[PDB]
Amino acid sequence: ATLTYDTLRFAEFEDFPETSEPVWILGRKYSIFTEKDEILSDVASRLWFTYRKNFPAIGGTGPTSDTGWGCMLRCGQMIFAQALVCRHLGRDWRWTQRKRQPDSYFSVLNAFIDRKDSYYSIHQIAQMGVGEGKSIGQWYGPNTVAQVLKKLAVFDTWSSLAVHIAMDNTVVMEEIRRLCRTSPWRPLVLLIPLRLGLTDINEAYVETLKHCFMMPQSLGVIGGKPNSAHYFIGYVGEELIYLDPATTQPAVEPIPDESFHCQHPPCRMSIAELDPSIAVGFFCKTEDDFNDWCQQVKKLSLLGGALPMFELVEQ
Amino acid sequence: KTFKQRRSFEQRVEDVRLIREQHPTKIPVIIERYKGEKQLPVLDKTKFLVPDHVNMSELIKIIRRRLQLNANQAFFLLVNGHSMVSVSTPISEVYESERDEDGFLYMVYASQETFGTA
Repeated sequence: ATLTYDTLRFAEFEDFPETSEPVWILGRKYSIFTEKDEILSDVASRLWFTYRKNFPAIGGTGPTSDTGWGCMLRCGQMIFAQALVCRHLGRDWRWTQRKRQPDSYFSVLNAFIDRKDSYYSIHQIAQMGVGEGKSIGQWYGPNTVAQVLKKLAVFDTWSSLAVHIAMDNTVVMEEIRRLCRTSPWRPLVLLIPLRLGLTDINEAYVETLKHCFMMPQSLGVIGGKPNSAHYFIGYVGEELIYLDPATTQPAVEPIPDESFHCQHPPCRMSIAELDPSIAVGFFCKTEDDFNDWCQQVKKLSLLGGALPMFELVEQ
Repeated sequence: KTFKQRRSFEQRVEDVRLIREQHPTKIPVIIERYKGEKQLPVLDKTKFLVPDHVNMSELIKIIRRRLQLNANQAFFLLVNGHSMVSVSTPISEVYESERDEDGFLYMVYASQETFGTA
């Protein structure tokens, strides 16, 4: 039956360079040569959130679409969603269009649907953003969306996450441990907003940045090219790999989930084009995971010609 | 107009000469909002005389206070285009390796770029 057809195997990769350079994706290393299926599966499994249209008016009389202004909010949703996926499903979990998915999957996705009731919907984010001094429809930067997600997570008793946003290029281990042992350890979502330069990222940070994607705890990075935010999930050689929210899709009407998965080899852009305003994220399920992450960070001192983007201090 | 545009090179050199002679244990620092930064407020003053023992961590805190910023608002202090390697680093050491030809140590503060499309 299938024998009389040409399955066009790897058609999706006709848009990817066949190099010996390993492909890193949120802490997993792949070989372009023998793991195209694995690479595509991991990328396609990630929850993808793009601009949406025709959803309930935000605040009753606000926008019914976030096209043109919700880009960083969408990138925030994607990195936080990946944290939820790791927390509820595990980093090893993979999505398949056919096979029935776990109920926890629909719960995670549901939390990002464009409706006021969902924990992390565009409605909840934009509205909570007002309290941070951001009007509905105003563009966000990395820290702002991170701060808004931390406040929204408070109400997510299902995930019961500890969200720490390290300011001033400093990660205080004492504060983090105190947070995770409060209300024995709450899975940790660590977000580090950074400004690696004025207009460009100093070459000195490049290798350190790459290594941020090579840790088991890696959630990726949010930032972008000027006027185009992206959720960076890894890299290959000198190019960052990412998911792009700049595509307007109809609000989902049931949940059919094909539109929340980017089933294509990821978009690429040279690391040289990345703007200096970013937020790096890490997920530490247990205290042991956090301790391992701390070790991962310290080991970076072994990077030749590289400089640290942030520093770990005890208190 | 930036500090360097309001005071001439020779004038700045002279400023430093006097201040260093009058306060040998203080570092003359110019701190301004990055020309590309528009979200963070501007300071009523741009010239600071900082005890040389003050570290970047403390400097970041006082400027945040001066700008009346909340702890969760993004703020970065950059020297010669880069972030502070270590926040425990004394301003005296930063001055030593990063000072301008005119004798002043320059710094600009900024938050983060925002994003959106079309």
